[PDB]
Amino acid sequence: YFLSAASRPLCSGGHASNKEKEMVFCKLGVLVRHRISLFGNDATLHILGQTLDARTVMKTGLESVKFLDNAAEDLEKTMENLKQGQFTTTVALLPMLSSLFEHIGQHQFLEDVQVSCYRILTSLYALGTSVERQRSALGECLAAFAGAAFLETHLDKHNIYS
Repeated sequence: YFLSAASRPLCSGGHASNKEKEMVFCKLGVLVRHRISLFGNDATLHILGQTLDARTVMKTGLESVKFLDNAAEDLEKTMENLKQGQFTTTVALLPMLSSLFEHIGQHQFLEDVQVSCYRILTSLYALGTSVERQRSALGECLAAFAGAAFLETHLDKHNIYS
C-alpha cells in the first residue's frame, strides 16, 4: 500500500543490486519480481525510472550470451516493462533507449530480443498517447537484416523510427 510506495525505490534498488549477479541462483527471482510487479504496477514514473534502468544494467552485466533463467525471461521483462509503461525530463531522456538497445543487441544472433524490442516500442507510443540517437540505429539494423525470417525484427525496428 503506502509502504509499497515508500519501498518501490527499495524494490527497484534490490532488483538493481541482485540483478547484476543473476548470471552466477537468483536469475529466476528477477523474473519472479518482474512478474509479481506485472499486475503490481497494473494497480498502481519516479519508481518506473529506476526500474527501467536496473534491467538494462542486468542486460549489460553478462551481455555476451544475452544463467538460464536470466536469458529466456526477456519476453517477460519486456512485457512487464510495457505493463509498467502503459500504467505509469531529466532522468528519462537518454536512459529510456539503453534498455531497448540492450535488448536489440542480439536480435539476429535470437529473435526473442526483437519481440522484446517490438513489445517495448509500442508501449512508448501508448505512453505518448496518454529521439536523437535511437532512430538511425533501428533504421540501420532493419535495413542491413531485412532478409536475415527476420520480418519480426523488421516490424520491431521499423516501429522505432517514428
